[PDB]
Amino acid sequence: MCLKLNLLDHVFANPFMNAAGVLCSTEEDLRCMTASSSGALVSKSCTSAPRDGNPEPRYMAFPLGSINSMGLPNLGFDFYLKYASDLHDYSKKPLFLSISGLSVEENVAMVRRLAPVAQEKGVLLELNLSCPNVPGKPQVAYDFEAMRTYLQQVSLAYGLPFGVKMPPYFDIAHFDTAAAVLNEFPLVKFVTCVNSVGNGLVIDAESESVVIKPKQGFGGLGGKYILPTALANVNAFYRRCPDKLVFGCGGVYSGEDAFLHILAGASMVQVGTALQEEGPGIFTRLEDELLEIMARKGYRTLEEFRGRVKTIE
Amino acid sequence: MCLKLNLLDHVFANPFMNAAGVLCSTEEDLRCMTASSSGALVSKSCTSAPRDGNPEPRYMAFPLGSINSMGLPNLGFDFYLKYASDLHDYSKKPLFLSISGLSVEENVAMVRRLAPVAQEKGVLLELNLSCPNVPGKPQVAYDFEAMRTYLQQVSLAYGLPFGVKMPPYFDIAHFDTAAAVLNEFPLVKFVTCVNSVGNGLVIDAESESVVIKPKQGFGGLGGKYILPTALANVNAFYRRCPDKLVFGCGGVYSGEDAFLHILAGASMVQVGTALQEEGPGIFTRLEDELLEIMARKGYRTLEEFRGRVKTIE
Ligand SMILES: Cc1cc2nc3c(=O)[nH]c(=O)nc-3n(C[C@H](O)[C@H](O)[C@H](O)COP(=O)(O)O)c2cc1C
Ligand SMILES: Cc1cc2nc3c(=O)[nH]c(=O)nc-3n(C[C@H](O)[C@H](O)[C@H](O)COP(=O)(O)O)c2cc1C
Ligand SMILES: COCOc1ccc2ccc(CCc3c(C(=O)O)[nH]c(=O)[nH]c3=O)cc2c1
Ligand SMILES: COCOc1ccc2ccc(CCc3c(C(=O)O)[nH]c(=O)[nH]c3=O)cc2c1
Repeated sequence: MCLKLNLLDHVFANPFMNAAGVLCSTEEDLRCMTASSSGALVSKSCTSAPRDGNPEPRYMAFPLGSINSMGLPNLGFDFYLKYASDLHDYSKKPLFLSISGLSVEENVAMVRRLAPVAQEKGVLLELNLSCPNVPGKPQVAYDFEAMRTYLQQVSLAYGLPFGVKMPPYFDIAHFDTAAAVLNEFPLVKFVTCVNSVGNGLVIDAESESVVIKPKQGFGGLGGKYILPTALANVNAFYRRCPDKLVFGCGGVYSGEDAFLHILAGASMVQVGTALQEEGPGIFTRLEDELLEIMARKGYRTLEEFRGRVKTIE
Repeated sequence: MCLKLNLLDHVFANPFMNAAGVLCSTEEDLRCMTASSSGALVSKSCTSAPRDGNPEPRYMAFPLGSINSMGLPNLGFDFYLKYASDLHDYSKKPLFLSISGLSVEENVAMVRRLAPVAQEKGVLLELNLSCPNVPGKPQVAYDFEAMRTYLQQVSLAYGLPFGVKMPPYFDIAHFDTAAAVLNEFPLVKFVTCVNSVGNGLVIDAESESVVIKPKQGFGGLGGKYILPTALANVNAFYRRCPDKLVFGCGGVYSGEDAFLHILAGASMVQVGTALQEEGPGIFTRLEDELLEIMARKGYRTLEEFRGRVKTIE
């Protein structure tokens, strides 16, 4: 009875990892994520130069989830690269590194220099496609030319296995169009569904005011709010992309939540809001809880039920 | 103190109404809503010809909301017109008739016939833009060129003030694009944000099965999952649409949920999932609660705080 996985030519103690941006920005966060019992970790999405991100308050959590416009605060690509190559203990867990450049050019520059470290050290690229593109156009994944463009360019630049990180979609034509694009590109070996549910609005009834400062209080949503949306996307992409791995992310608080992800077709399972709110000690609970469920049903390995969600007659 | 208002040359006792879909398909349903305390009511979206809809189960509710792929079951537009025409008691409350034909032609056919009654009776048109096409192309609203056609054509054929049911958007550029489309049309006197959050997927851990039968489990989401998304859209369209009313829909379970909708700029506030789950008694509760919040804060009229959410700094 176990949680172990082998994929992307790496061995994982379990399927649990943090979500990009959560408890991963600093050498402290990273070391801590490593000391945790997560199966893997991923580094805060990075740009070429260091960033301050947006004004505070910019994250707020609630019984039902969280809202954010961090604005991509991060220590700059050089820091995350030195971490991959010099600092991270790969004997503990695989490292993923997440890049979120503000243009296609910026993203090519980084992967060119990552590629040698990716080859030698084994760190794995999660390209963040829910990244802003020219103001007045939709974020990259909502713009299927920009996405085709970004992936040709990065593929050529990097020439190695890597995954992408997708925003949620809500039409079938959007699921159909998005997977066909990703299918064109044989080096995209995993797909992470999903990023935050874009541009929600949280209002406080007592103060009659928005709760985050940037973007008139408009921001990305996660947590309990988004689980169904996250499970739909995972299962949609798992069905449409059989030569690729889907990584599940969206409202995981419990073993059960992760079990549903895995049932939908998830291979790795990421925690954002819940992790942010509960702390790295969440990972041992999640493991135990999933394992208790597997036991109740006599499941002995993840593969016994991944993607095995049933439909109705 | 009371929550009376005047919109679109009609008086409402309060700002509450069902959402299209809920408690409004049969003549029983409509007599029921008319006998409720709702300020108004809206008919199940209809097509030219009666529809059986999708295989059951096609709707499910859980503590955090609901999922549906009804597939547009309705008695057919001839029945709803007769109800508008000979049966509804206008002394009791305003009626709204919702319309969701499969083609722009199907919609042009219904509205021409609806205009003489709208003039004669005062019934209000809510065109549903979450309708087919196709498959192979996104719903009308997620497709800004079709939306402009549909509006052109209906605007030409109806020629009276009418309103529009909008799916949720998740990106600023879409909010901008969407709004500029609806602003083209001086006849679109009101917007209803939002319709269900498209294509979520609820899975049941015990049976390891999806919960609605249509579309391999995939269907629209309502309830407590969708409130901030509904509030992002009410607010977003209130700012961009200064000559239109905004109607709020999504995640209303309480006076506080309605209050938040009004703050974002809502004039009418709609209830679907809660109404489905609690019954029309909900309107007296919701009234009391909102009225209590108002009394506590020192507000006398809806106009005092509509659209008045505070941003930070
Ligand atoms: C504070 C915060 C920062 C985030 N930063 C990133 C990021 O830098 N790159 C990225 O791809 N996703 C980022 N995300 C998205 C999360 O990784 C995840 O997709 C989303 O929050 C849903 O996860 P959850 O619902 O389990 O919280 C961030 C989310 C939060 C709340
Ligand atoms: C069972 C059901 C049927 C619905 N039918 C329609 C419909 O015919 N036309 C429409 O515009 N919206 C329809 N809706 C959408 C609702 O009117 C509303 O936009 C959505 O459910 C969010 O509101 P809620 O959170 O109060 O449930 C339906 C929703 C449900 C749950
Ligand atoms: C070019 O101007 C930069 O300003 C912004 C504004 C909003 C942003 C939202 C998300 C992000 C990037 C990555 C990210 C973030 C984040 O760092 O804000 N938050 C998320 O919930 N998901 C994410 O993928 C950058 C932004 C930059
Ligand atoms: C052309 O084939 C018709 O089959 C479908 C399939 C999915 C549909 C989804 C929504 C709807 C329409 C109206 C509607 C419905 C509904 O009747 O399913 N449910 C909602 O939550 N919101 C709605 O606006 C019709 C569908 C018809």
